[PDB]
Amino acid sequence: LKTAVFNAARDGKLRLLTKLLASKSKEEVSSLISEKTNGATPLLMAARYGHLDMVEFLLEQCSASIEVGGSVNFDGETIEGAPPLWAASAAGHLKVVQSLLNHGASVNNTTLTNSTPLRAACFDGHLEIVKYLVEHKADLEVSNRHGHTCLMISCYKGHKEIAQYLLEKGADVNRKSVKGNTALHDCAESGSLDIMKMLLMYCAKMEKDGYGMTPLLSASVTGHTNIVDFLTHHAQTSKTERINALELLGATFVDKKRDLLGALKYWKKAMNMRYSDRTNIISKPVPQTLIMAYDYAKEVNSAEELEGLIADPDEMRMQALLIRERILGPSHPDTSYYIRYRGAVYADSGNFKRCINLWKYALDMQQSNLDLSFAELFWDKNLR
Repeated sequence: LKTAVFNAARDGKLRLLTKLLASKSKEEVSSLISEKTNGATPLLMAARYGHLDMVEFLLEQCSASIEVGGSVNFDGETIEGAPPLWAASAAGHLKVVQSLLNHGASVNNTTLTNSTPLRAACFDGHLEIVKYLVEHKADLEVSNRHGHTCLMISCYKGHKEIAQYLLEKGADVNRKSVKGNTALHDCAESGSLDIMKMLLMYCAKMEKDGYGMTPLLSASVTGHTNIVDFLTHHAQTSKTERINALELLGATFVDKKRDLLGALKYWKKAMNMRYSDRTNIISKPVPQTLIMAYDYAKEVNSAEELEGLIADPDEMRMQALLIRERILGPSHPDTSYYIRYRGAVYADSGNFKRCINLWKYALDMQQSNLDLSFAELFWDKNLR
């Protein structure tokens, strides 16, 4: 019967439920209401699926599970510890949110990952819920267990109106997550140029994160040329930051975009800057040794060495690997990742020796730089 009660509440079948409940006691209803059916409770399941009248009914009986967190499903994932207010917020149910709050639900109660209802509404961009939680004293600066903020997830998701509202309400634009991520990096990674300019209206400062990435280098890693174009013309980036960002973006064009002509265009820009001031030429750093996995290649160091690259796609592919290891280094996950992808392409074309040398090298890199495997192929930020 406790299972019939939950399934009735979960699906908003309020007629059925009131029959099963009218024949019973008042003290025994509060018990069947608070039953952990499949990790959830009736109120939580009803709030998660928007059945406004059901939850208004469940609370008229026993308003005593209103803060109990449980299990809800979103996008085929399972969220642990989510109170009802959080689930109504995550799923966009404005009036269930308004109701739960009128019944005294705690606007700050979180999931097990310390996600607030406000963060949940920011994730899928429910602007009107965001405004209501904030007008009802949501704390803008409570972040999840990784230190990722409502502002950061708004920037990462591309929600311009939400990010703007949060900033008008005094959200701190310069917060840093545990890994050193600022909202400016979320903008760089999502290609959200409008939001990035909005953050710079508040003097958001460009910083390195834990990978040593500025937001400019984040946009080069992820391939968003609108951010790279904007930030390489911004006075807060130095000449050499710009050169490296353009060379890295070229490498991204080779390995991620499979666009060799795009790659060459950014490598020429960068090579121009390297030689623009003849009194202070900025030539390529020199690595410790040549590398067998990279076919012993060497980065081009002159405009002339560049023009004789397009007809040699295989030279460009080694240029990209060298560029990425120089600028990102062995600890960034993309370095070993694109070494393995490069080996995979050589394998598919029958060059198994080249493949194996690349894969041996990427494995050595991972193991000698310790605190996306082949099996798994066969991240934090997307947490609600």
